[PDB]
Amino acid sequence: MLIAIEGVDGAGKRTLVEKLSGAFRAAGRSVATLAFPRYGQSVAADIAAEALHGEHGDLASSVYAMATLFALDRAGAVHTIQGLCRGYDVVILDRYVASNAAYSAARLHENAAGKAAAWVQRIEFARLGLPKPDWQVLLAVSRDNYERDAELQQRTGAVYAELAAQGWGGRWLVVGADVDPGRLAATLAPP
Amino acid sequence: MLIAIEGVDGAGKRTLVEKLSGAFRAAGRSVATLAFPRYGQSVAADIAAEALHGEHGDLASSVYAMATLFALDRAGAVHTIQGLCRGYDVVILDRYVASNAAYSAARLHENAAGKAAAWVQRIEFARLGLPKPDWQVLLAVSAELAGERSRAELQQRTGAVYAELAAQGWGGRWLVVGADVDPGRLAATLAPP
Ligand SMILES: CCC1NC2CC[C@@H](Cl)CN2C1C(=O)NCc1ccc(N2CCC(n3cc(C)c(=O)[nH]c3=O)CC2)cc1
Repeated sequence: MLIAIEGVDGAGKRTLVEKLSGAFRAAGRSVATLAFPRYGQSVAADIAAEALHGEHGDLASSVYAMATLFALDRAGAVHTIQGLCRGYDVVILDRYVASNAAYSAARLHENAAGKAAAWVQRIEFARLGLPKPDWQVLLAVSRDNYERDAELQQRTGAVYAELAAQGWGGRWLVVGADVDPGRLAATLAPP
Repeated sequence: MLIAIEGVDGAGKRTLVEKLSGAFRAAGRSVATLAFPRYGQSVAADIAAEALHGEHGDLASSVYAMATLFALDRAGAVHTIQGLCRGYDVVILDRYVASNAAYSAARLHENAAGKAAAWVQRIEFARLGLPKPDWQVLLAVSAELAGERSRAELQQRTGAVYAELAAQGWGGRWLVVGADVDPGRLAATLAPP
């Protein structure tokens, strides 16, 4: 089972990944985790992150350029994701493809029905063959240049809610910060 | 020996690569060639090509984004270049890193001493470790464009940056030649008997 944890920067996804992995292990499942972007592990991920801190000229000013770099990072991880899915009962991704749709749409002042989210679906799932997640979990809540942009994060949160409501990329579950990890594990993979 | 053929669009680099390969082979050297970008052979190059046809939203409007895609294509080709260099006496590249510096600088209305050309050198050679060429051959051509008599244009600016890159020895030794260059004499200069 492939589970993606999604939400805006500062939502607390890493903590939820840690707590959810512990709940799955308490239920007897083997778990692997993988975080995107793969900073330190791929050139595309490193350049993209650096661009959001102001490096690399005009790169960050292009929404589709940034989205393309994050997609190329994920493309280099296809074999890794497939390997983890064959070897372990549950694979939890800290951020996945929906992050690219949410931030790209929000930067362009688009909604989940706009061109950017559809472009991400086409390039990442259809063209690059990224494994489709069984669950996308939105951690809904009330430093690089995205994180400093309060309006951007607010718009991204709204796009995320729309993506979940429209079933973008697969089945979604929406949870809050107070979600109980044990019950969530039971919902995602009933005993 | 690793040789990169450089020049503006329409200069005739592919023809020069073919003629130089024949001259090296007539001189007893084995030759392999590789063209950049590797259109049709790498995801990065294919997305770049699509953006050059107007696809992918605002991707092409970022000079550094396009330069990054061409660098990522080349990064994925290091194993190939190293293999060709182990297998053949001469490896000739139809465009290489200097293309990225020239077109990036020209698009930004910069010269060879500007930020884009230094950034290309920093990322492609110093950071990604791409093989540095033994020779970069600039196929220089007339900058006159009959369509631009209304007036420099992108191609004209790129040609000027190229001339500066060659004069300053950017990335290594350069040789500047014209379309009428004799392939045998050029081969003898690049790899003396
Ligand atoms: C042969 C086709 C043409 N002949 C002429 C003659 C005159 C003009 Cl004005 C325009 N021309 C043509 C033209 O513009 N065709 C359209 C055209 C032609 C070529 C390009 N690329 C040029 C190289 C460039 N590049 C390459 C590498 C390896 C790199 O690392 N970095 C980089 O940036 C990519 C774009 C784009 C559009």
